[PDB]
Amino acid sequence: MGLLEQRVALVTGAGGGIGRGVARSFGNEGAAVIIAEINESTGRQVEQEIREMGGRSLFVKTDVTSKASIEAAVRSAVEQFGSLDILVNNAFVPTPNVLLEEKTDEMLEQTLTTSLWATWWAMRAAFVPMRERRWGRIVNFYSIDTETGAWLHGDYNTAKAGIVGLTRSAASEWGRFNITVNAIAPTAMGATFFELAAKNPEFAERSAAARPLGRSGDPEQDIGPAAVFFASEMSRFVTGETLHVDGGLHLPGYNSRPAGIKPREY
Amino acid sequence: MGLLEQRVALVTGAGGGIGRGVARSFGNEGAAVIIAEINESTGRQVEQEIREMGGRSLFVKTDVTSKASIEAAVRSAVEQFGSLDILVNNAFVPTPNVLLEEKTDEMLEQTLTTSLWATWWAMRAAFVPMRERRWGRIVNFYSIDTETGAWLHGDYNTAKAGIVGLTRSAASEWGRFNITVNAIAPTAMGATFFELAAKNPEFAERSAAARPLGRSGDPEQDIGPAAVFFASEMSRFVTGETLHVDGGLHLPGYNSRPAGIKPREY
Amino acid sequence: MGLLEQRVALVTGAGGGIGRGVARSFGNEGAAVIIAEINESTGRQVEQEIREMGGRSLFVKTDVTSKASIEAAVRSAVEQFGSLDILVNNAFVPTPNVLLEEKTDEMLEQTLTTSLWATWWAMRAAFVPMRERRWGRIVNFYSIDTETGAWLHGDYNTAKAGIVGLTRSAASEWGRFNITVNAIAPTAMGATFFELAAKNPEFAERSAAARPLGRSGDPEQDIGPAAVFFASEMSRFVTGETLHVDGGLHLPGYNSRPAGIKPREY
Amino acid sequence: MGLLEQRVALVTGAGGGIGRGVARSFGNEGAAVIIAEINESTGRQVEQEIREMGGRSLFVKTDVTSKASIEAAVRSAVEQFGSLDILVNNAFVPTPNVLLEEKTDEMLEQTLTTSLWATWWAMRAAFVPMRERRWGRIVNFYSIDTETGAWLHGDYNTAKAGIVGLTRSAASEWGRFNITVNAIAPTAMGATFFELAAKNPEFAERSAAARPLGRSGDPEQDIGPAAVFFASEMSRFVTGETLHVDGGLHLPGYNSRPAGIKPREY
Ligand SMILES: NC(=O)c1ccc[n+]([C@@H]2O[C@H](COP(=O)([O-])OP(=O)(O)OC[C@H]3O[C@@H](n4cnc5c(N)ncnc54)[C@H](O)[C@@H]3O)[C@@H](O)[C@H]2O)c1
Ligand SMILES: NC(=O)c1ccc[n+]([C@@H]2O[C@H](COP(=O)([O-])OP(=O)(O)OC[C@H]3O[C@@H](n4cnc5c(N)ncnc54)[C@H](O)[C@@H]3O)[C@@H](O)[C@H]2O)c1
Ligand SMILES: NC(=O)c1ccc[n+]([C@@H]2O[C@H](COP(=O)([O-])OP(=O)(O)OC[C@H]3O[C@@H](n4cnc5c(N)ncnc54)[C@H](O)[C@@H]3O)[C@@H](O)[C@H]2O)c1
Ligand SMILES: NC(=O)c1ccc[n+]([C@@H]2O[C@H](COP(=O)([O-])OP(=O)(O)OC[C@H]3O[C@@H](n4cnc5c(N)ncnc54)[C@H](O)[C@@H]3O)[C@@H](O)[C@H]2O)c1
Ligand SMILES: [Cl-]
Ligand SMILES: [Cl-]
Ligand SMILES: [Cl-]
Ligand SMILES: [Cl-]
Repeated sequence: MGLLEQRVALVTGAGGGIGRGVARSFGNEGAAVIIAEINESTGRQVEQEIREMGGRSLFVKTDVTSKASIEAAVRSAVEQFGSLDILVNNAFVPTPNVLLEEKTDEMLEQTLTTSLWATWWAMRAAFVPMRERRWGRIVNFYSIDTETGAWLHGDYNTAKAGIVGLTRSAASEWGRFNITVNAIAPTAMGATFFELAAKNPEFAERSAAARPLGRSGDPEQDIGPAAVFFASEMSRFVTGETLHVDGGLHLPGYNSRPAGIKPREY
Repeated sequence: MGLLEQRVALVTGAGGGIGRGVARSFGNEGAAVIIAEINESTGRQVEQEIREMGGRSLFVKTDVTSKASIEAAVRSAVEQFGSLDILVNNAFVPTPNVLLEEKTDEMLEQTLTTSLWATWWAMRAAFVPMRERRWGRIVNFYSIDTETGAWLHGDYNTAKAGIVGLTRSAASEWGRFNITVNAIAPTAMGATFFELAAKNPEFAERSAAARPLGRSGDPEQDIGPAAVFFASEMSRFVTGETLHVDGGLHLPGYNSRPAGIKPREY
Repeated sequence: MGLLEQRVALVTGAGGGIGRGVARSFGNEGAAVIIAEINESTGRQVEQEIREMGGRSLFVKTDVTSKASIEAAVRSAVEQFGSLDILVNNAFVPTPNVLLEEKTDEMLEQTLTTSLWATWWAMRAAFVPMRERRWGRIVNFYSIDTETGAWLHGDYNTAKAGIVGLTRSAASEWGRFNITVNAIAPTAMGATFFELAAKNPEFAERSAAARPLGRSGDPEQDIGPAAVFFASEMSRFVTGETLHVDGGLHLPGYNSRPAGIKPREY
Repeated sequence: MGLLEQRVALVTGAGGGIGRGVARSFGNEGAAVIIAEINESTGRQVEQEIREMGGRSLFVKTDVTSKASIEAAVRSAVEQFGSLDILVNNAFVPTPNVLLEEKTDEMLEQTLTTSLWATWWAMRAAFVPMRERRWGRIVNFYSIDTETGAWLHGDYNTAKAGIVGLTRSAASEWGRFNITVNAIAPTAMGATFFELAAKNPEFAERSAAARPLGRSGDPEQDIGPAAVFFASEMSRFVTGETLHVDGGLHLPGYNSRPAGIKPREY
């Protein structure tokens, strides 16, 4: 049997990258998948892809910077498929890669909204049907950058670290309802990867060689199954955890100092 | 020879609790201490305490929810004493201790403002004189609650987790200017401690027994010297770290489930 | 399809407890399971249980305190079933629960042998067939006690912490052969649990209530699937990780100070 | 007033490298320093340097692979200076830098003896006078390699990870006597550094540039003061902690794959 049969999942930002890989992976395991995506073109594409592969899916245009929009997508999951068993908080909006003192307050506010507030709003909305059914899986996304303090990502590192604190808090409190809450730090060939690869011909080589498994991540084949684990009965005794799904990159780390910045100015 | 001679420090929320203990410890090590405190009465009391003990201090009324007020306090430090070598981000405002699904968006916004934004604004303001002088020490405060996901503190846990991500980011980037950035997770007999002790006669004894060193922390004698370490040349090769200053409490943890909550409702 | 079809697993100490639960889980996912167990009676029992459920299994008497016995068990897996794709280092022997200064050198030697050396020897023996096929999954077991410094377990805590260092080293180096290496910190109802439950009639209910999910772990249903994840293609991009499979216990921790010990003696 | 006045410290392997830097730092803070070192020439050199600088010192020929030799040095500290308040377990013996599958059992046994057993024996011997006086500081040394799984160091990574488990165990239990136990992960220009620098002309510059503070560590000026912190009243409320003293290297990590090893062979 598929690992997610008779379950309903909502994946934010599922039109592309890791969210698309997770949504397709979920569809192949029997889940009804809500594609909660702001891009109507790519959201409907993934909806149709899951259906063509024999799965159940529904695109709901969703802007995770709006609490009302998130609540409406959660209501659609429950109304159209009968439950919302699985929540994946994946959507991401980049800010310019600039040094910390060059980041603006507007960048930090935008990143807090699209990462942290989006996760807060979706978790609290999904909590209601999960609590009623005494079964839930919440899969949040953070980043290895929160642990390395990666250069140029100061606002992102701050918001995604906040997501870890929220993950642990909900895991602690909501386990009494058989709702588990965990966070994945993935790396994969998503939109950022292809942007970096287009600008630097040696980027992909160095990125693959940077990690113990010596290769870059595929969203569906490499990240998908880890989300399935955390969305299924297989992780029924796991809550409050962080897991790196990154080819082992978390072991060596990576030095992200930009080329034009001297290591020592004192 | 005091460990902070000829250095200037700004401590937010230094009118009481841990901030007061840190400020007094800094004064005894020869630093000029700006008491960046919103409560005029307690802020002036600590300024005078440091002076009466032979140190240098200046109370500067500061509201860390206002970027302009923080920036004005940083200018006051440089104008009055010639530099701002050391920044301690300590100020705290509580929200109601309620279950995560009962926290309001307003509570999370307030906690993000008083903890995370306050730290962000003060770090970037203090960065300007620190960069120019190629010497800086930033000491942020987070909490063991971010690691246990402590019940009833979901907003606090989220914001203080963000502080850790911000600490690592600035440590990574600003080391090129000999600015170090570290975070302390303290426990001590502050305002929260005495409130809890007043409602529960056995609280203080159980709190001391909960940890390996078997006693409760004194702000000035137990937290103060850890702050002095991270504000001095002793920590000149330490950056991006988290240190628990808690009698060892981080080892056993603590179970924070409220008495009236059934551990299993499924 | 079963998640481990056409794969061969060797589980040390699989005659009882978590090892038995993992071996039965593996058999139900299509793996041929070598029961590498020192107790012939329980080892054969588990072999026969897996066969009666429609799986493939072979009991091989193995003493993990002997390098030659481990090497022979690895040869038995390859000779009988054609490969050795999955290694689970689970076997355990207790030492007396005594204060750290009362542990003997002999106790530390014994625990280093049964935990650390057993894992070292088995990993290096299994490496040969895994490298040959460029596919391997190694699952090591450590303990939350290594992170809390649990009282009375000082030798165990030391050896199991060593396991984490060895896990990360092999993950770092052997990823180039598509061998992944991860460690689980489980809690479940094994031999120790039932010993404690027999000596204390309220132990089970207190142990279940100590964690966010509010229930004790079943070896097969709660730990089994986490081992399956780390033994399968689902974890193909995960290596060098530690995962707590414990109902969330790692969040609150637990205070293990014995009842008769005064918390403060100074 | 020195931070270690009227205290007595025993530093293993204090004839050179970090041990020598810590011993000299301790002497300048007023401690009587026992140089527990196997090299008579360098041990006596460091003894004379501390005495020439106005400090108190005694070289005791000590081989940390021998429990009796460790016990004799502890007895000499108590007899000759009246106490043994501070223990620093620093000694190190290298094994060949070879791939994990090429390490021998003899190498793991040797590293377990010189790192782990030496620490176990010295901790339990120093415990006796520390407990009697209800005051103790134990400073153990582990390594960032335990966290990155650094290539070619598999035996060292395993033993030093064990040190962390032992550190947490003793912190948990021995705090009741006001004995704290902490572990530092340092990097500095010790014997290994100068060997690497001599074999590669660009090693030192690249090693300095690999970390946020952009410079390599000096044993006395950079590591010494962190050991003083953990050996003094300043850390009286800190126990069971790990602290990186490495210029921030723990943030980016480092990729230790050897030049001639393929990142991917599958
Ligand atoms: N790709 C990596 O290597 C990597 C590394 C670390 C962390 N992550 C994290 O994994 C998750 C996915 O990363 P990715 O690389 O696949 O991203 P991506 O850029 O490839 O896709 C992001 C998706 O989110 C959609 N989206 C943007 N704004 C939205 C909004 N308001 N509302 C709803 N949807 C919106 C986008 O249209 C897009 O489909 C993110 O949380 C990311 O931070 C990824
Ligand atoms: N005391 C503990 O056990 C403990 C535990 C974990 C974390 N912490 C953290 O340590 C730090 C201090 O804790 P505490 O218990 O001593 O707090 P406290 O409540 O005793 O003191 C807080 C100080 O902050 C001042 N303040 C409040 N709002 C302010 C504002 N806008 N602007 C300027 N000043 C303001 C207050 O007037 C007060 O003087 C906090 O960051 C706290 O989160 C403390
Ligand atoms: N059960 C828990 O809560 C828990 C908690 C933390 C860690 N662990 C770890 O999980 C693993 C299993 O724990 P468990 O509680 O199921 O143990 P258990 O005591 O129930 O089973 C141990 C098995 O190991 C076998 N064995 C003993 N010595 C052996 C030897 N030389 N050679 C081969 N087999 C031998 C035993 O005969 C037995 O079948 C262990 O590594 C343990 O340290 C368990
Ligand atoms: N230097 C670094 O960058 C670094 C990095 C990570 C960890 N460490 C750790 O810090 C500590 C010191 O490192 P280092 O580079 O200064 O080492 P080092 O090689 O420079 O000095 C080692 C000292 O130990 C002495 N010694 C060797 N065997 C001994 C024995 N049986 N008994 C007593 N003394 C003995 C040596 O004679 C020497 O004086 C070690 O524990 C090391 O693992 C250092
Ligand atoms: Cl990748
Ligand atoms: Cl306290
Ligand atoms: Cl359990
Ligand atoms: Cl260095």
